[PDB]
Amino acid sequence: RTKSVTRPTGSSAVITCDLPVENAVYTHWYLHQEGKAPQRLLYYDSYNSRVVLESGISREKYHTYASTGKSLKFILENLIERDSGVYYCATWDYKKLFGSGTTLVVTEDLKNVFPPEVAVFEPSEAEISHTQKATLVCLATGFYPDHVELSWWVNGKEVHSGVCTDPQPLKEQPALNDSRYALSSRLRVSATFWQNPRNHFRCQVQFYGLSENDEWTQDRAKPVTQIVSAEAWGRA
Amino acid sequence: MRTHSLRYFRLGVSDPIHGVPEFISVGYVDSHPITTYDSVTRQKEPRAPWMAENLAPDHWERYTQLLRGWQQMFKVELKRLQRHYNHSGSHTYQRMIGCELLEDGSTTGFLQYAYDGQDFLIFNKDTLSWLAVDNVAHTIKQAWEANQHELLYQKNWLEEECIAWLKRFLEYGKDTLQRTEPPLVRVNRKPGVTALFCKAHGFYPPEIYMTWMKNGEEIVQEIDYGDILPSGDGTYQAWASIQSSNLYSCHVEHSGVHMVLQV
Amino acid sequence: SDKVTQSSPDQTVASGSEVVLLCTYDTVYSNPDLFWYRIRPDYSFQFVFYGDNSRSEGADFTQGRFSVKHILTQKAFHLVISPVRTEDSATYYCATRLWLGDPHTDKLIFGKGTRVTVEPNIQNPDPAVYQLRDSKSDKSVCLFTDFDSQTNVSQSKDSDVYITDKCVLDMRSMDFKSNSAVAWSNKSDFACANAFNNSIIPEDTFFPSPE
Amino acid sequence: IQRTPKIQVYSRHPAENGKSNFLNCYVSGFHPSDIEVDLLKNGERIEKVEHSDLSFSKDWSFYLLYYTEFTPTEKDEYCRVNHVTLSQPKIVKWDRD
Repeated sequence: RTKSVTRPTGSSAVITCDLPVENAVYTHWYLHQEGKAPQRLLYYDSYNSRVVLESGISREKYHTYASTGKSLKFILENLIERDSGVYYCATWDYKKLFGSGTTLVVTEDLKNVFPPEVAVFEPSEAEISHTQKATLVCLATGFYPDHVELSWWVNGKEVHSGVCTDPQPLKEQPALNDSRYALSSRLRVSATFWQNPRNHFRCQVQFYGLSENDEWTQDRAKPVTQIVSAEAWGRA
Repeated sequence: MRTHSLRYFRLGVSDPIHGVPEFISVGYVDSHPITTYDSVTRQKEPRAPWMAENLAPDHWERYTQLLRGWQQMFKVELKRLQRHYNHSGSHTYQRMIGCELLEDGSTTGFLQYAYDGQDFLIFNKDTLSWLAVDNVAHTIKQAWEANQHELLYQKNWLEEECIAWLKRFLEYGKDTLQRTEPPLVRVNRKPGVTALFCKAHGFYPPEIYMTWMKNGEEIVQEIDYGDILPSGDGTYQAWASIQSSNLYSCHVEHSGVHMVLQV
Repeated sequence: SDKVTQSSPDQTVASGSEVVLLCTYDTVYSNPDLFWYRIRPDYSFQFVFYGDNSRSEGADFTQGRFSVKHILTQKAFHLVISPVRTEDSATYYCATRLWLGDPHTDKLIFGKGTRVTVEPNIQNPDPAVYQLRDSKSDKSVCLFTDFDSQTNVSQSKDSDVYITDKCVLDMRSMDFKSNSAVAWSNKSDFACANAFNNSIIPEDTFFPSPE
Repeated sequence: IQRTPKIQVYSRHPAENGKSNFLNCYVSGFHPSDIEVDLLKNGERIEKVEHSDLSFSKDWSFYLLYYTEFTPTEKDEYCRVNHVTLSQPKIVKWDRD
C-alpha cells in the first residue's frame, strides 16, 4: 500500500494520502526520518479550506490539492536533499490513524542514477541433502538510489512466508560519494517443492527511477521507473 | 483526582409565555454555565471569558449552524410527542448529554431525553442501545436504533470527544476550575436544650465531608446535616449539628486535607 | 508540552523475554494524553497503546501481550512486553497529545525512538556454509545459515568481497525460523571456506566439499 | 407531574449587625421554568436585586440564586416565590442562625 517516489533536486513532488476515508475535515501530514523523531509538518482544514503550518517552514514550500471525492494530495516545491524521508497522512477518527505512508528520495545529480541488475542463484546440492529445505538467493546490484521494492513470486503469486530481505543495502564503493548499492533476498521452501520442475520462481525488484517528465541527456538508457526481474524453474 | 463533568442541555416548550423563548441550550464544565444559545439570538456565544480567549470564531460559527438545525429538530420532535400523547397546551421537552471523569478513576457517558420532567429515553453506550420507559418511547427507540451509524457516532463522541473537550476546558480555565480555596470552620453554641453547630464556608470545591466524634468515636447518625449552598463569590458553605461533661471534636474533609476542631 | 524523551537505547532481545521501553514526558497539563506507537520495517504506522492518569487502552493486535506502567510521581510511561515475539521487531516511539483547538486539530509529539530487534530461538542449530549454483552464469554466492541468535555477523576484511548482515526468515507452514547471511566477490581466489573468516564462526560449522 | 420548588434564604457571610453583606435566596427543584422571585426588606420588595444565570440539574430540575448588597439591622426583617405548582406565592423568613 505504501507508495514511493524518486525525484531530482529543485523539482516539485506530488504525494497522495492513503486513508480509510478519502475526505476528512482535518487532515494532518507528518514526516519521518531514520534518526529524528516524527514531526508534524502541517494540517489542512476543509471548513476554512486552508493549510495550517508549524514554525520554521516557508508558506510557499508545500500546498494541497483537494479533490471533491478523491484522497487529498500534498505537493512539495524546491526539493532539498534534507527532504528525503517518509510522509504519512493522519486523521482523528478514534486515535491518530496514520496512513500507509509514502517514501520520497531526492537526488542532486541525475547522471549518477543507475537501474539495478537482478540475478537469481539456485540452491546448493549440499543443502538439498543435508537438510530438507532449499534456499534461492536474489541479488540486485548497481543501483544508486536506495528506492527499491523487492518481492518473490512463486507460480504467479506473491509469497510472504519464508522470505527474508535485509533492511538496509551496502555501498558498492564504500569510499566514493554518490555510490551505487546492492541488495540481497532469500526464499526458503521445502525440498519437495523445489525438486518439482513444474514450479516457477521469480524475484521481482520494482525500481523507482525517473519519470516521463524528466529529460535524459546521456548515452545510457533512461533510468525510468521500471520492474526488473529474474526467474528460475524447478530442477530435480 | 476530582469528579469533573462536561454536559450540554437543550430545552424546549410549546406555546410558552412570550417572554420565555422556545428553545435554549447551555453547556456546563463544573455545573457553572459555559455557553448559551437561544431561539431569540440564533447565535451560540460563550458565557465565560477564558473560553472565548482560547477559541477561534469558526468554532462558534459551526456550532451556531448546528444548533440552528438542532433547534428545528427539537421543535418538530416536541410536536410529534404532543401528537402521540394527545396532549394540548404547554409541555416541556428536555435533553441532556455529556460525560464525567470521576475521582475514583472510572469514566461515564450519558445521553437522556425527558418529557415533562419525567425520564423518556436513556442511552446505553456499552450496549449501544436505548432504554425506553413507554410504548410511545418504544416507537422512537425503534426508529432511532435503525440508524447504526448515528448511534456509533454518539457513542464515540461520548467516549472520545467529550472527555477531550473536558481535558482542554479544564486547562483553558485552570485558574477558575482547578483552583482550591480552603474553608473556614467555626463552632457555634446557639429550645431548652441546644446543640453546637459546626460550620464551614469559603471553599470552591463543593466536595466536603463533615462528622462529629467524641474522643475518636463518631456519633450514630444523630448529626442533623445541613444542605450545602453557594456563597455567591464562587465559594460554598455548610453547617451541621450534633447536660453532660463530654468532649467533642468536629472533623471535616476537603480536597486533599482532613482538619479537626476541638472543644 | 515541550519535550518527550526516550532514555533506553536500541536493544536486541531474544524471543520469550520481557522488554521495557522507557519514556519521560515534560507536560504542563494535569491529565495529559500519552500514546505509544510503532513503525515496522514495512513502514506501517499503527497505534499501539494509549494512556492517561485514569485509564489505559491498547490496540487489537496486542492481544494481552502489551502493558504500560504509568507512574505519575516519576512522570514515567513505560512499555512492558511480557511475551515477546519475532513479529514485534520494530522502532517504537512515545508521544503526547497537545490540544489547541478542535480535538481533530490536536498534535502529537514523539521521542527520538528506540529500535528493538527480537532474535529467534534456534533450538537445533545446524551451522552450514553452502555454495549456490551459478544460474545464468558474474558472481558466486556463499550462504551461511542455521546458526543460533548469539552468533554475530561482522563485515569482511577485503573491500572486494561483499558480505551482508543477519536475516531472519519464518517458514509459516513449518513454523520454522532460520538465520542467514550472504557473501559474494569477483576475484578468482574466492571460496566459501574463507568467506566468513573475519567473523566469529561457530566451531560446529558444516563446510561441505564439492559433491 | 410537577414538583414544588425548594426555598432557602441565608447570608453570604456571617451576619454581624451594621456590616455590608449579601443576602442569598436559593431556589431549586422546580420543573416549570416560569417563576416569580422577590426579595423582601421589612415585607417590601428590594429593587436593587441581582441574580446568577438560570441553570440545569441532572434530575430534569432547575436551580437559581438571587442576591443583593445590604446591611443587616435587627429592626429589618428578611423570599417571596410564585409558581404554577403553588396555589399562592409562598414566603420564607430568615433565621439568621
